[PDB]
Amino acid sequence: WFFGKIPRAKAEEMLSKQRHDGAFLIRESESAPGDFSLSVKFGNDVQHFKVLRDGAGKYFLWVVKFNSLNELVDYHRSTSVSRNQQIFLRDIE
Amino acid sequence: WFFGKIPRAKAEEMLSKQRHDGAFLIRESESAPGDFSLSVKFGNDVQHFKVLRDGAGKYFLWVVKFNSLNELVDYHRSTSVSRNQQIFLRDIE
Repeated sequence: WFFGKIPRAKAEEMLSKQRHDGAFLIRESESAPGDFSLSVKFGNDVQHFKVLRDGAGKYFLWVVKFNSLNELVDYHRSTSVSRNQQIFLRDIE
Repeated sequence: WFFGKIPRAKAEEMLSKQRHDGAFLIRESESAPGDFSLSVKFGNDVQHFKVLRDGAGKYFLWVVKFNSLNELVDYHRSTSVSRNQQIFLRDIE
């Protein structure tokens, strides 16, 4: 799935002819040095997602973080508070 | 659900008597200044999760990040690459 530094338009060309939603490639972005981009076919067009990096060197596309404790709590009523177990928050009685 | 700076043991005391898995409170940690802890009843005991913060001031409990592009790609075969749409990666044919 890794296509090196192929032009963005060529990635769109290849993916547009793909039959299945989700057909994808990783390419090296012509924008900023050292960047990676994920191009994916979805429906009638091709979408591009920047591969992000953090200070530790890790990769990610998107992460969920919260502007308030209240939003963290409400989010974890339906997503587990633990990576290793399914634990969902319920109000104290 | 916010109980201020109540002792950890008192949080365990209250939550242990709760009937439902997921009963919870947020308290201010007696460990490091300005810290928050989430205490949750689950099964026979009470688990404690540090509320983490990032440089932007946001809160989170856990985030998913990757040590390699290969792990990012494989993870997003089953979790959407987009926060706003359900897009899952499929190999090119």
